[PDB]
Amino acid sequence: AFCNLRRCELSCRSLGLLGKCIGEECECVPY
Repeated sequence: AFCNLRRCELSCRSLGLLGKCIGEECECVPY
């Protein structure tokens, strides 16, 4: 299902990192 990138940036911000939509599922990434 089409992934929200804007939400995943601010959700991964809690960990300290950026969220990417990979295969339309979110991943907080080390970059």
